[PDB]
Amino acid sequence: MNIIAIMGPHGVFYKDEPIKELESALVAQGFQIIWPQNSVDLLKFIEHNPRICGVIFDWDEYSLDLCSDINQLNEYLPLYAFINTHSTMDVSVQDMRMALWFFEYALGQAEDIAIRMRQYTDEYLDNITPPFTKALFTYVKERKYTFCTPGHMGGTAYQKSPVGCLFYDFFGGNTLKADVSISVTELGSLLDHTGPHLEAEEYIARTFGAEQSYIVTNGTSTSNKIVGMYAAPSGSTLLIDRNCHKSLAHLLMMNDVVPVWLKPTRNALGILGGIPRREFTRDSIEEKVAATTQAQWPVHAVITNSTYDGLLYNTDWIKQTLDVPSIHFDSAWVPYTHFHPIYQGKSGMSGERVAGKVIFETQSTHKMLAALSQASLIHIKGEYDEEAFNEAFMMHTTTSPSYPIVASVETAAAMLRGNPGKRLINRSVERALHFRKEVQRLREESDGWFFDIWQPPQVDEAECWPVAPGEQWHGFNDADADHMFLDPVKVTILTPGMDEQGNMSEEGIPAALVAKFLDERGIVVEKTGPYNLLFLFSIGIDKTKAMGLLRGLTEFKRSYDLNLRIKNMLPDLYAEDPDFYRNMRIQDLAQGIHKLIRKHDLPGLMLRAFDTLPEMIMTPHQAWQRQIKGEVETIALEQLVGRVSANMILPYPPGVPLLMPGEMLTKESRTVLDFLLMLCSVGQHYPGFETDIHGAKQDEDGVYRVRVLK
Amino acid sequence: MNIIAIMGPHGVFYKDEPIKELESALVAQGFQIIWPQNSVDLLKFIEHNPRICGVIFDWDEYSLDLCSDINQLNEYLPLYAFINTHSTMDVSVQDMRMALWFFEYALGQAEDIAIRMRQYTDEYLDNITPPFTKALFTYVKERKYTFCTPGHMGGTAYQKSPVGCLFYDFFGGNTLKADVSISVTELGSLLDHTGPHLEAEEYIARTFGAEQSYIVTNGTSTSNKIVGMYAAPSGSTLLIDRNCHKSLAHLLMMNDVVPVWLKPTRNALGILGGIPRREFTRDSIEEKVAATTQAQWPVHAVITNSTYDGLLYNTDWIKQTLDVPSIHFDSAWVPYTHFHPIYQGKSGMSGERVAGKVIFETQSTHKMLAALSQASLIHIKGEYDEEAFNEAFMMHTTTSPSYPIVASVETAAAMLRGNPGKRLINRSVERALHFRKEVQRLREESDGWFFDIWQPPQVDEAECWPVAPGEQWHGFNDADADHMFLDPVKVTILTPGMDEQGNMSEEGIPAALVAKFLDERGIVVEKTGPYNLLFLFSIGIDKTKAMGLLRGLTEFKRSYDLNLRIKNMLPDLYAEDPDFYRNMRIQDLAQGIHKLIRKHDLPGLMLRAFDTLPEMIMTPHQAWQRQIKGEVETIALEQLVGRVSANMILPYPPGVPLLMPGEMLTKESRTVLDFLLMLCSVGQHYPGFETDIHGAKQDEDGVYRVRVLK
Amino acid sequence: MNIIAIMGPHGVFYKDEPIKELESALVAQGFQIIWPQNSVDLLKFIEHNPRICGVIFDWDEYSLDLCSDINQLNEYLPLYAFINTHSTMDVSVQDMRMALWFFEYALGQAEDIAIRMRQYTDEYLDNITPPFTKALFTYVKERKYTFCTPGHMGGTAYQKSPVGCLFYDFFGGNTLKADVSISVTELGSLLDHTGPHLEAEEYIARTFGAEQSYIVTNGTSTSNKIVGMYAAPSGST
Repeated sequence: MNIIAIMGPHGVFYKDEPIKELESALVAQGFQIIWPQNSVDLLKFIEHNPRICGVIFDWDEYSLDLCSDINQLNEYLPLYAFINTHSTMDVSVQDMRMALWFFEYALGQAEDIAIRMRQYTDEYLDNITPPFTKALFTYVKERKYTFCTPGHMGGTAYQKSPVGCLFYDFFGGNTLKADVSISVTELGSLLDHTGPHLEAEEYIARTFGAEQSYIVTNGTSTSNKIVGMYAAPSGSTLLIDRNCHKSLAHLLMMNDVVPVWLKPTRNALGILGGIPRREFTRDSIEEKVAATTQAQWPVHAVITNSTYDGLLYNTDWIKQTLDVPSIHFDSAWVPYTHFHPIYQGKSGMSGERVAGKVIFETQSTHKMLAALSQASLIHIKGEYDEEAFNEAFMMHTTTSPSYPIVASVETAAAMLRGNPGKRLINRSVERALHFRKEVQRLREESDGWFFDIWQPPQVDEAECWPVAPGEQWHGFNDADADHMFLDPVKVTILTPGMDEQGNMSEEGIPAALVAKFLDERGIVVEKTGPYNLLFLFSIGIDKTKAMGLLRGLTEFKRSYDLNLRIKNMLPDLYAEDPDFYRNMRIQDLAQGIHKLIRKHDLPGLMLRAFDTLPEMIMTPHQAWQRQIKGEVETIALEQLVGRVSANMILPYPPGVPLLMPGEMLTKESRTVLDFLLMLCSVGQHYPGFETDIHGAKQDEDGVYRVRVLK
Repeated sequence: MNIIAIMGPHGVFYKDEPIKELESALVAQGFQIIWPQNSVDLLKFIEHNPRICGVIFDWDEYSLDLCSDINQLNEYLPLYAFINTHSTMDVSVQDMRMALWFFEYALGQAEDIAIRMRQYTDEYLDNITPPFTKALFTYVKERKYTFCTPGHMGGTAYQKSPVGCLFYDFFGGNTLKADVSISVTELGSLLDHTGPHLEAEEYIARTFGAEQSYIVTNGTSTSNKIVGMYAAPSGSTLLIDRNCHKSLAHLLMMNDVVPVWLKPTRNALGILGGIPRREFTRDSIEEKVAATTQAQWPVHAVITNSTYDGLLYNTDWIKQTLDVPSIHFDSAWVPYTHFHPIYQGKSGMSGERVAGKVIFETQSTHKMLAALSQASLIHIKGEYDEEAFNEAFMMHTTTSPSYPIVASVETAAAMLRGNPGKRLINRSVERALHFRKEVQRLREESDGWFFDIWQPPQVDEAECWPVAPGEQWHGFNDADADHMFLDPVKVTILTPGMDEQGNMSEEGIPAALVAKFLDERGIVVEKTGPYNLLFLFSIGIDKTKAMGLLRGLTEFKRSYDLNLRIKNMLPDLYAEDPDFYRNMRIQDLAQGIHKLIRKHDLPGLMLRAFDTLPEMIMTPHQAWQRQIKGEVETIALEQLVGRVSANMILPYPPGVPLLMPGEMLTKESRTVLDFLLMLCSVGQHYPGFETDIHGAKQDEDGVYRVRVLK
Repeated sequence: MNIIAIMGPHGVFYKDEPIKELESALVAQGFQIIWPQNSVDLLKFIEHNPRICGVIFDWDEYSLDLCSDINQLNEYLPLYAFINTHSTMDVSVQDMRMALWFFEYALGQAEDIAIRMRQYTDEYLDNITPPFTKALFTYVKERKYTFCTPGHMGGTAYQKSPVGCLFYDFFGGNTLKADVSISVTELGSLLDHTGPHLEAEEYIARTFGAEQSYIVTNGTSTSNKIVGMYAAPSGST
């Protein structure tokens, strides 16, 4: 933050000489001086360069032309207005939010003006910077306690080592110095939620419209367990989305609770649909209580809002309808809902309290917004026993917290604050839609096959496009209306291979092939299925990355139609097994893999595998008690029927739990095993296209084993 | 790493010109050239500057004088030897470990020599750098995957914000870029312990003499819970040191186990002594089993080795004697025992396996060595069910691990490796002893009162000085010999106030006064009691810091004897309450606080408070079940007798648990309450000298409340 | 291959300053910067100078006027397009064979952009350079086997002689270093037609529409005799 813009040659020494003296006084204070051509050039310079921290201009020449325009971009931006004798104040000044200092063109005034600019820059920074970070930065820069640990003291210990010196130089001083302890008493304590730490938590809770917010330094994986353990006593019944993150599976292994699963829907693609409205009604739950051994009325419920694929719930409907005292929205996917009105009545925090209920959102701040890994928030809307909740929090938090992680969580909030924050999301929304329109346009214009997007036939509107029963694009049968909506930011592309029905085509290009092509160009794919790929249009995503991906996709088709040798098109793939890939051409590779899917009837097997549930012999907790005594053994996957599984089995595809600890596959549910076996069989043919099943142990000879109770 | 040392003017153009050409070729590659005066100056330059990465010298002039001396400091240091026509190879070369390249003095050879120096520097770096860090650094520097998250991508998202740009600039690029995900597939996975991660874990386990090592990214606070939960099934009995860290108290709240406490000793000062030998004998344990409701034979035992005050156990004695299948040494204080032979048979990992037992050390790598906060190790010696142990590990680890924390844990090992690692600890030991001798010397030489160190009357030896029954310095009665030893690095200083017996003097200077004086000079105190202060002589501690503390101590006495106004000597204290401290002088402050201790008979009350245990009505787990249903209320501290406490109460002093969750103070154990009340009473008089009781809630009016069962 | 052409003064600091910072970052990497007058001057500069390995230009100002014209001369030529906020992608991009990187005008982006230009220049070179020559050049530049012959090793033996030093200097290092043996095992063998040598022969045979091609190192004078002797038994007509 050291670029000052001056706007203009005037052609008079009485004005120019004082500016020359000011240039010299500013260089003495180590400012860089920049000269925008005109008003437009300045506005773009401000818009693109946050380091622009001051503007000098003749008052009469620019004030009536600049003040409103600059206010719109940066309310706080230093203006240094030089007045004429006859300058006056128009009524336009009275109600505008401007930050103006008035200066005269005079020799020997530069020393005082330069000090005022420095002092005013600090006042601007002090206003916009958050309180804890401002204190932290001041300590790191200024402070010198001695007779103190840490013993390394700003990473001093690292510099005494040959490799240590390389390590120190790589990470830098700030990273080393930021590693502090509670010996810095003026910053208070995280664990106590005292001093500046309390100020930080209130800052966060205000920005996100929460009653109270906790900063977690071990990710939402831990945030879920803090909420979960405080909320679910042993021997209680919980309602849990079968579509749950692994951390909730681990929660079950750690807590003595009885799960009753909310049951999602699914289509032919193998994409998960929302928990239908009937799942929340008293009639459905009352019967589930009767059907669960020892079950009582649920004390706590966990709902994933939105779904991974961007299906949002009417949260007003759930809060009003669901007859459970404790409702937890795992909102790790939707931390940005408070920033666009399109999400009204579609987020956990939206609206007011629910009398006699406590409502939670847990959010993974990292890679959902911008924050360091392990940074997570718990947002509470309702009442908790403060002392008891803090005991639960301290039970899972170390006594040696990382102060940078804490600061990064607070600074993540600083990013989303103010008008620049709102203007960021408005920009990302417009770019997300723009890209969707370009895909649909290129699909219409191109000759023969092209990529398509899984969405309404027309998205000429800016909204979370509702799933309508009168539309076939989504491929769900008799969808509930006014229920599930498509988040614009969660973009799913589809590759040729399956019909509109969910029927199989003769010609197909498995998405796995495109994924390998994309890696040659250093493009990450978040999630892939048989014929789909997921991309996340974050705030970091600019027009360059969108065009790079868009052009990269047209280049894939270009090279594909050439029918290049895999050796030439995918050299990194070829290198994996030169003999296997010696004479294979790109079109044969696509046809060969599609043929395996066709022969194995993968889509049909995947549908039938998830249609009937494994039987819950005992709870995951009860089964883990046997495992604690080391009463497990490994069996081949083929010999798992009639055995009690000890681990969760999580196959990719379709990346959702298939078997839980305590469940047993029987003759009734043999299709489950047939799907898993098919994944291991199909996956053995092509180097680089290996099976991927979390919970199964692949042996050197390519046989799989699972753990079961003796 | 860019400083090259050249050693010499020769007075011949045939040698000098080629060196001039080499200087120019090296500057072109951005090396800095340094010229040590002679052999001694070079050795000091190497010793003090790890960035010295090459030495040029005439072979005949120096080889017989340098080779052994340099080998001793740096086995790997580049030598660029310039040969004469008649140079020969003495037998001294044959068995020495040297890294030599031979060059001729010739024009137009510099391009190839310079490339060889670059290539050889990389080969030197490649040899000494650990495998994962070398790959990580190469990725961070070189790599460019696109169509990837994280969305911020090297902190790009931060730069779009005004405050975000300040935040980015403060932390720097490397800190931002190092925030990665598993999308970087070539680095494998932490959670899977695969690829370079397995290589890193084997590197660590080898350096620390463990069977297997796990890297934990939530500190030893979490490492204790991973080991604890895998090790102690519900309804089992554990032996636990009453002198346990808070994380073990939290473990009890989280695990349904029945504690039987090992019972430490204590002296008049209130310093904890070791668990006597009788505590480990079958006779003592057999009776404890009979005395504990529902207890069976202990399945797992936890011992704190060493004690905080540096008492080490004969671990060979414990491993051989203790009839428990699972023994866990919380060795958070002694991670360095593998590096000095003085610790033989005094560490958990020392020696071999114990048939039919599993032995663990958990170590807080940070501030016990040098590593980032939250970095912790679990070391295992024996057999675990690998798949089951990893489930327990994954249950408490996030799905979004911090890659820098992981790298810092590995790099912490890199610091301790090789000959420089051994030469570091040898240096810290010699400095620790040197300081102890200077304190004892100044005590002998000075007129009247001076500081003393709590240790043997003579430490003219380098050893963990054994506590002998024929010595009175330690103030423990009938100490077991060949049992407890004083770690040289753990230095406790004492201030005047109490006799050798543990009797009270008329004159005294409470240590709290000295602690405030030390803060005026930016010296941290790790731990303080009524008349003691603890300092940790880490590897970061140099001779400058030792002298600063030593001089700071003599300055305190100098100013103290002047009897300066507190307003002048302790201006920051005076500012806290100008009216209270207006006319008070330093000697009156010391006398006034000592008088409160004398009147309140603090030492006597503190001894009696810990003599009789609160009664365990129910386990901390059973009591927490009632708290989960919100069946707690707050009572004044004064009204706690006959109530079931809900929280642990941890008073400072003496910083050890006084009451546990589930325990009840009765008329039998009223002294416990009297001590706590005395702490609140004595603590109310002096601003800056407030009561400090974790577990008690101080109200605005200075009344305290605790939580109890209804 | 080190001449970069930049096309234009814009009259705005927000665009010009970032280009100044880029000029400095590029000079640090030892690039020469050249400034063609206009589109025609650029096209002639490209046409006449194969060492032109990159072009910087404002996207909106030139893309619709340049992309087809440049594609016609050099499919592979680096373009460094600087975008405006409102820049869009016309259908003309979809089927054209372009090699585009999109950059923003921003301070402190030059280090990464300059590295991308270096990395992209290598990717361009790697695409157009033949496989064996690319490996050979990399060996000659990078490699250092010891306990090896030839004994002269990069013509070292020549430099020990008065006339030898004149001979070495006349022919140069590359000519001397290129004199290798089969000790460089990663290049395979000519006689065996193995490894990169087989790759080279297939490259040739493809370009000349042959079933199989052999590389002869004693001219067609010998090529005629190889074919002739294999083809004509004694006592035949």
